[PDB]
Amino acid sequence: TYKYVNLREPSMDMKSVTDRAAQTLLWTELIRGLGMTLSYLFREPATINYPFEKGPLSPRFRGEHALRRYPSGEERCIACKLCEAVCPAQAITIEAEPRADGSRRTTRYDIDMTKCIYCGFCQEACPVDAIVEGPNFEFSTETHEELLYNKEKLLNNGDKWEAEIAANIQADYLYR
Amino acid sequence: TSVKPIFSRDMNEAKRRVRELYRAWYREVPNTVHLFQLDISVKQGRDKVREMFKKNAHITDPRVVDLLVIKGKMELEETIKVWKQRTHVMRFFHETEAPRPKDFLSKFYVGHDP
Amino acid sequence: PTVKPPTARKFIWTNHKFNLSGTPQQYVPYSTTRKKIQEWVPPSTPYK
Amino acid sequence: RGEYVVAKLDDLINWARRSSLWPMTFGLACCAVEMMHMAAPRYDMDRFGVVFRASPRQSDVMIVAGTLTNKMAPALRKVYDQMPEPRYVVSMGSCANGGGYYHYSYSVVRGCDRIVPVDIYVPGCPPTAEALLYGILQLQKKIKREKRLRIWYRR
Amino acid sequence: TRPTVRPRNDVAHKQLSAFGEYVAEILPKYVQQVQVSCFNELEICIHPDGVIPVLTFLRDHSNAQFKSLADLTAVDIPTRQNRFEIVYNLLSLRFNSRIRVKTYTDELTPIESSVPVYKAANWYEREIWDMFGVFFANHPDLRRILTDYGFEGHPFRKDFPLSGYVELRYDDEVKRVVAEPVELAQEFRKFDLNSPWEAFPAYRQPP
Amino acid sequence: LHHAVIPHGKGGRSSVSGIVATVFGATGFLGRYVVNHLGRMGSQVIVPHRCEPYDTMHLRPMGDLGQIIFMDWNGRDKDSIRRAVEHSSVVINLVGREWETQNFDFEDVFVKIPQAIAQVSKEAGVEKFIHISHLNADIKSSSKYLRSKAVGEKEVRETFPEATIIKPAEIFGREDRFLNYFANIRWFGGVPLISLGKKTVKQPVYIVDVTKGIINAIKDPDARGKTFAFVGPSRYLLFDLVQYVFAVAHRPFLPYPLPHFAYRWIGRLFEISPFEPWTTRDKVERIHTTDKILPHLPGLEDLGVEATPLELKAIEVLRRHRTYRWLSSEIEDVQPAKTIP
Amino acid sequence: FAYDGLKRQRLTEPMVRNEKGLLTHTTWEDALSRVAGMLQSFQGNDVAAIAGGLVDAEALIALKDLLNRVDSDTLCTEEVFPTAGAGTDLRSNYLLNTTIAGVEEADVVLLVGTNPRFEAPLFNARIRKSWLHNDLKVALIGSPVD
Amino acid sequence: GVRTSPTGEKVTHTGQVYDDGDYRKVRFVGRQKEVNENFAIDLIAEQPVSQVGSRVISCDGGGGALGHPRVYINLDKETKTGTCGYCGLQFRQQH
Ligand SMILES: CCCCCCCCCCCCCCCCCC(=O)OC[C@H](COP(=O)(O)OCCN)OC(=O)CCCCCCCCCCCCCCCCC
Ligand SMILES: NC(=O)C1=CN([C@@H]2O[C@H](COP(=O)(O)OP(=O)(O)OC[C@H]3O[C@@H](n4cnc5c(N)ncnc54)[C@H](OP(=O)(O)O)[C@@H]3O)[C@@H](O)[C@H]2O)C=CC1
Ligand code: SF4
Ligand code: SF4
Ligand code: SF4
Ligand SMILES: [Zn+2]
Repeated sequence: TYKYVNLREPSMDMKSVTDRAAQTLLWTELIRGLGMTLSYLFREPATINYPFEKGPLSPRFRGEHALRRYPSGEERCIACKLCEAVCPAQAITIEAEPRADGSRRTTRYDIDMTKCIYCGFCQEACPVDAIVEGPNFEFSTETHEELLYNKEKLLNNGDKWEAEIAANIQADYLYR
Repeated sequence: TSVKPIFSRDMNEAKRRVRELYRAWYREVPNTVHLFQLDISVKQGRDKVREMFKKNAHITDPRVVDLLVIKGKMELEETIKVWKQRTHVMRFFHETEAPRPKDFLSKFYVGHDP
Repeated sequence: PTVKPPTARKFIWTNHKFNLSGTPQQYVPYSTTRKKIQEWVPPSTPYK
Repeated sequence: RGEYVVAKLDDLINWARRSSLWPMTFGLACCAVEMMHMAAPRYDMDRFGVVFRASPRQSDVMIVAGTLTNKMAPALRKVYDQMPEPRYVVSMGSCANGGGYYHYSYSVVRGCDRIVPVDIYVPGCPPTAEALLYGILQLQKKIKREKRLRIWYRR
Repeated sequence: TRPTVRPRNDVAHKQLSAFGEYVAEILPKYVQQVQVSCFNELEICIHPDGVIPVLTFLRDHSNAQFKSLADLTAVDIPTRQNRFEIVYNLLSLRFNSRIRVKTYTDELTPIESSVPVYKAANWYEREIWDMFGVFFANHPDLRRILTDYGFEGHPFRKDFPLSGYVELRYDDEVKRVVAEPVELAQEFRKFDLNSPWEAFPAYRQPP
Repeated sequence: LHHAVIPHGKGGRSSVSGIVATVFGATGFLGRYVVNHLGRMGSQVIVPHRCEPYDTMHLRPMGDLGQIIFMDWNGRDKDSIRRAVEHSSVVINLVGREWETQNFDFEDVFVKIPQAIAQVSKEAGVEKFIHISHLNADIKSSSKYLRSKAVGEKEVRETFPEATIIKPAEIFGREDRFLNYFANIRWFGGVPLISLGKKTVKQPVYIVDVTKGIINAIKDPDARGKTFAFVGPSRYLLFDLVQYVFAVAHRPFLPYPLPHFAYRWIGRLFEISPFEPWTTRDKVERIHTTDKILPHLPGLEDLGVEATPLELKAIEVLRRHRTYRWLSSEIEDVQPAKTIP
Repeated sequence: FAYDGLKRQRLTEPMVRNEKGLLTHTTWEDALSRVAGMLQSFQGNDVAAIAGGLVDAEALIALKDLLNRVDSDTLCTEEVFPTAGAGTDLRSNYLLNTTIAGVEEADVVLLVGTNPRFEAPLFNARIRKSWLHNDLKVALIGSPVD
Repeated sequence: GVRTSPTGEKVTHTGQVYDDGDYRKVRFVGRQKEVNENFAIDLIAEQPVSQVGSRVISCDGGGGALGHPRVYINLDKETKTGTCGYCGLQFRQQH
């Protein structure tokens, strides 16, 4: 089915022809348009008072990256390199070797935050919930180099944001 | 060895097209130096034009020559209509590039590239 | 968090920190791996 | 005391400059949509004194909002150069920050800081409108820290 | 009745097969191959000499009426002596059908411009010339459309490197943007992903 | 060589040149060209700056990520100097003013500061030290600028005996205070010259030539403990040179003699400016000082640099001084000035 | 498994003896100049060379030509071969003429003064393959190694 | 634990630290070197060994689907503990 958006024949009776004459000379349809912007003047605006008020987000939000630990404090990351393989932007760089004990752990874990597209494939790919995108979106920097995160920066992010991150995973993991 | 031609049936027709393009470029250099306000001289512009024609002087395939002339004409139309900017016109001169050595010993010291 | 407090971990920061960009305590990137090739060290005595 | 006077005069000019930032009407790709959302009613950048103006002659900030190609690079440099001073650049999003997801492309400039100096780098693909607004406020605090007249005084 | 498997439509397959040979019967001078895919798309493989006759017939014939050129593009297959495959995707509103017409060429052989048949082809052919280097004869205005001015090479060729040969930066000494040989602070990491076990026996090639 | 400073790559932006240079006075006319050239090939550059960070923004695009490092410093504090040089292999000193201020004078910037940088650099084990003096440095010179250059040049030589000292003539370039200085005299109508500028000979040198000479001195092992004189290829009478400047800028040229005492009196008048003086008495003396001939010293050719003639680059500097009517004039319209064999 | 020896004890810079008889890093230009200066002052028997076990043919021929241009013929290897009789005149005198794959066609193998297990492990595996699948007879003159 | 190199630079949990004469440490002058102080190798070693009464035990890291893939560990050797290859928790057989 279709409909016509603009296929009208206007009435030619005297009343309709005078109603259009008054509209042309008295600008009635232009005054009607003033009424609508007047009605907005007296509405409450939609502005929020940033940074005192914040735009609503959900637990799924994809923000700054972090590397997480188990409750014991051991790193979750096992240097499987699945996040590095799936990264659409090739933003992750990883090196690994046996730790001083026998553990399989990374020696390099970099994210070029200026290559990253914040797509979240890395946290989907991770089998142990080690790499996540956190809820933080207020980390703009004065230099480019400050956005090339090494493993120390990402572990600090996890230690900094774990309290919020764990609660967000708790809200969403049954959808995953 | 029977193939579909582009513009020239043989190398003598192709060289006629090459000479014509050289004239158009030769006439244009004085205008290009003026419009784009280049700090090179007209001789430098014409020397560069000559240099670009001589790097291809060994072609013997009229279809290859036809394409180089085709590309050379698009290159010229970009310049005349000022679709190019000063940066594009000056890319032919590689001003910021340091001279790479050509002798063996100089290559040997810097690195491994042949 | 008053009604639903977060889960306490030993490794979680006790003191939150704001954005430190542009300050002496900003983040500076570096390579976290060790040297990969060891260079030979010549003997410290003469013998030639 | 000259020290006290120049200190106060920096506050005056710094306050004027950060309170009346006029970004160039300049956007390149996806990230320009989030910039439009920062002008929209919810965030209303204009309420901070941040007003878009089209002419580079009447602009204080270039927000590089999107991918910079090699074909567009001379044009971006041209309009930056035509800004009167003082002028600032905000790099918005992964593309402008360091090439992003077209980083290895033959036609893409790997970061707009190869072409212009950059004051603030806003991460994201795209940064949320609020993330950009955070970046603008970070630029305001940077301007608030400028010591032009104090440095002039001690020259 | 198989929730995960895409259903077949054998009616559309039958109809497209009949039309495919109908085109082969009318244009035998040019048509080299006709095939219909398992998801019901009809492809006509023609000699490049027949681009104008074949496209004109499909547009104008009363049983064709492919009045719309949806897409025109090229594929580069270096292992073929005619490495470039030119692909025309046409749509017929009258019969609610689509058809694909394909031909071939190399780096030195020109293909006739189809702007006389479809004015939509003007920019599609400039893009093919720009990204592949295929020359279209009698084009009203053939020049680069996507690459930077003065750009050298045809990036969509398989042997053109992903990051190209030159990169740009602003140089303060000359006060302009300059082009210089490309160096990457991090080289793109080539991945070898293909599994060494065959996945689809139906497409196995004779040894 | 420590493994981190072995050269790698092809001498481009992302390469590793192996040079860790601390450049003092990088935010000036010469500094921006030195930093640019060092950055082009992938050098690590430390830029200690006194100015406000907005004024270093033009340096940031000159290096790959992490290659340009900025520090704060004060010429009178040696802790700040030592922090900026203790990781470097070469220290370059480009510090200088063309005028004195209430806080720093010619002795301070041309003797005390260079000596302190050389002194701290030596204590920190810096191996290469490049110091920019002046061709016309002389203790018998009228100008305190040139007298201070002679003292500082001597001082640096004892403090850092392996220093490479470079003595340029006036440097012409886009941001120079030489060709631009002459062109901006048009705002006063005629061009005053002491004795009409007929008793002065200049040998100006191109900025890029000087920059390449400094870069080549870093790499060349012969440059240690040497003194170079960087001069242009041709010598000109000051009258012809100023006349040439106005010919290239297409501005009316109305020279007229002005005696030294009267023109020294104009210099002090302009010295009242609390900002950057348009001209000073010292500048008036330096402009009219004939450029010395020092055959015993090595020059640009000893560093593999071909001095660029003034005639090939004046339009690069002077085009912006033309009115709209004459903006498009090409490099071939103006006849070269008379030289001196 | 020996590739990790490529990561350690590596020569990465030219080195010459300083003024106290100790090796110190220098540039290629200085290092080659000293050698070239000494090369130009000697001839004939005064110049010799020894090629080790991991040298490539390109280096071997380049070094032979260089010493030849000062009329030196003393190009030696560390590994001895008897030069009596034909010596190295005939390739067949110093080659594995049957080829490695030829072991699989042999019916009797005589090993003389060789522990092929450790001297050529993949050659010993070919012998065992024949010993196993072809009933090959192997005899040894030498130490009764395993 | 976070040692400090004789220069004073902190050593990371990967053992990284610029040596003396490495120019690259200039990048930390007037700034700081980012080092995570919670070394995972130390923290995991503070977990007590768990006594179990069977030859084989399973570990999923705790928290169900929030942990790691479930693996089964053999505890037959009495000269050592059984370690989880994912999370490093240790198990021993109770006699
Ligand atoms: C007894 C004897 C007495 C004799 C005298 C009796 C005569 C009385 C009646 C005479 C007619 C009165 C109106 C005359 C005013 C002009 C009217 C007019 O011309 O408007 C029509 C004009 C044309 O537009 P259009 O319809 O596209 O074209 C018509 C066909 N070509 O369209 C327009 O002009 C539209 C203008 C567009 C811009 C409008 C933006 C502002 C709109 C809000 C303004 C509100 C007015 C407030 C006035 C403030 C007063 C201080
Ligand atoms: N014609 C020429 O240009 C010639 C120049 N030279 C010498 O070359 C060197 C550079 O020339 P040029 O680049 O023109 O000099 P500029 O005046 O252009 O730049 C001077 C540099 O020195 C710094 N500087 C000046 N005074 C001080 C100070 N008191 N404390 C700290 N830093 C200071 C400035 O930093 P800020 O911007 O922070 O003040 C600036 O970076 C100078 O030594 C000059 O004498 C020699 C011969 C001719
Ligand atoms: S969010 Fe996407 S682009 Fe960013 S690191 Fe993860 S996988 Fe890579
Ligand atoms: S972060 Fe996760 S996916 Fe990436 S290497 Fe570590 S365990 Fe594997
Ligand atoms: S950074 Fe992301 S959102 Fe912004 S232009 Fe690039 S791809 Fe689009
Ligand atoms: Zn576990």
